[PDB]
Amino acid sequence: GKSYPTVSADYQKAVEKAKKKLRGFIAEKRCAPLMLRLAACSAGTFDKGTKTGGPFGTIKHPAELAHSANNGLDIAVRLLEPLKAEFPILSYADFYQLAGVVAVEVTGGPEVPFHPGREDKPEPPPEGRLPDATKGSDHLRDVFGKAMGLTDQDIVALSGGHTIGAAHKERSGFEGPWTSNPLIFDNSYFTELLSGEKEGLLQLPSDKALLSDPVFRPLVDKYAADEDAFFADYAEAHQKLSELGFADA
Amino acid sequence: GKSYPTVSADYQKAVEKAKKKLRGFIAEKRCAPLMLRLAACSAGTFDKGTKTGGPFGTIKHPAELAHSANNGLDIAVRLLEPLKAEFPILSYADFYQLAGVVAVEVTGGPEVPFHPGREDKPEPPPEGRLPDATKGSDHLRDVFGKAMGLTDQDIVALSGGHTIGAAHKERSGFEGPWTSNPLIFDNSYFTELLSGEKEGLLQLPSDKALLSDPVFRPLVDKYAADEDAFFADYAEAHQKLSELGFADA
Ligand code: HEM
Ligand code: HEM
Ligand SMILES: [K+]
Ligand SMILES: [K+]
Repeated sequence: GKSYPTVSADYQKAVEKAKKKLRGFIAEKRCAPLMLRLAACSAGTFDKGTKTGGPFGTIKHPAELAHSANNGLDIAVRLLEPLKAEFPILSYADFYQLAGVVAVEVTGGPEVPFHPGREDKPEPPPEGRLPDATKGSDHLRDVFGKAMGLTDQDIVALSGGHTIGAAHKERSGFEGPWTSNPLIFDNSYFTELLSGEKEGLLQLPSDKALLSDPVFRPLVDKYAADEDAFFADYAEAHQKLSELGFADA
Repeated sequence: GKSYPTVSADYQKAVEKAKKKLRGFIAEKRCAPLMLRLAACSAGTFDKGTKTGGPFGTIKHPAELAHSANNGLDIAVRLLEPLKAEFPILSYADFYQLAGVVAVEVTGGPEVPFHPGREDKPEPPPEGRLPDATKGSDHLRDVFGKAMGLTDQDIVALSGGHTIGAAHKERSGFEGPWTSNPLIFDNSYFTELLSGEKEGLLQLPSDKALLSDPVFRPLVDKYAADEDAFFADYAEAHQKLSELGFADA
């Protein structure tokens, strides 16, 4: 259902150059998980009914950075600003989604397709649309399904984004990595979720919700057994998330 | 641009009976200004672009009552609940707008036309759509015009709703009546606004903004000189406000 806009050759050349610069920067700075979180938090505010929010550059605004679910994302924005300044032709919206795609690639994940053309919008969405880590399956469906318009498959695959990174007690309050290799994009999130709590590792109530739901659980099992299947479904879901409200809602 | 819904004869009979009961109750309780504020605060959250918010009964929800601009409105809702219970067939949305229309009538104001059929909606709008008393004309146009879809004339006439009632230092922080006769609906709001600050009386910065704007000021002058003209424009504006998002946005 997507009809992608035309951008100039110069715009396309900037996308390609920025992609390379983002690879080197993100790898050197060890900030792939923070950048994936920035991209997801940016996109996840989309509401299909009103066609408001979504990946349109608003996360750089102090008002959106101040949302409790976005604690620490001011660091991500600050980290990217010098590189963004080398690409004035690119929208912030495109730049942040490109950073998210690169974060997945540089950690060894799938190559998520990227299409340019998002425009920077003036007004941030209201606070409270991002998912609550303390809630369960009904809540996940309210946020990813009723608001964003994504599928149950997308919910499980995207939850696998937690295969990289960690929570911080000073940000959310939760603490620690989901996996033993938090800079490696693999299916270990699902294998750890299945094996139960392990010292040093994290499971949010929202992660655990996937285990007890009749639709989510078979997907968790599938992804734990088959990393290729996880990668395929992940790439599909990340692309959709990154394009919410864009080139047709 | 309105196409009003059909309601049953029993619904119409309840509207008429509730109107009478609201007259007696509001007059006896001396709460007309509080009820006019309840109706206006309910309706003023409408956003024409997204077709969200508006006079759809959500003001009774704890979450909307908790909005800072709605301080004290929990009292208004509590006051009306026993009477509302005598009319189970009526929507809360209709009931609160009817209370606002009656508040104006019983204090001697114009007879604002009323059409039933608003449905009670499940979700309150986000906080922050109601006007800020410390701001000026640009802000008033953003809220009443860009969001609600009302005219400059409507802004000045509706500001005259302050001809009844008072601010409270424990609610907004502002304090006192706009007029010497705060239970009498007349054009004195405009005459006091023009005459400058008077001890015992209140002018918000948002009221004062009407004085210096090239479009608003001639209307203030007109209403101060001609109460009949004020009543006509007020009735038109109140009707529009009470029907935002209803029977065609
Ligand atoms: C499914 C609902 C989700 C919930 C409830 C949730 C919640 C959280 C929480 C509480 C944190 C910890 C923040 C901190 O304390 O630093 C976090 C981190 C993170 N999230 Fe999610 N999230 C969800 C979905 C997603 C999605 C869809 C993605 C991307 C596909 C994602 C990517 C990440 C990453 C990469 C981190 C680590 C950040 C870092 O290492 O600094 N999350 N998430
Ligand atoms: C134009 C932008 C407006 C602003 C900035 C504004 C602001 C305020 C504030 C700060 C208060 C004091 C609340 C308190 O401390 O108790 C108040 C009270 C009140 N407002 Fe407005 N208001 C506006 C428009 C309206 C409109 C359109 C109406 C109805 C037509 C209205 C009707 C009232 C009434 C009747 C009161 C008195 C409530 C009482 O006596 O308890 N206002 N308003
Ligand atoms: K991992
Ligand atoms: K008066």
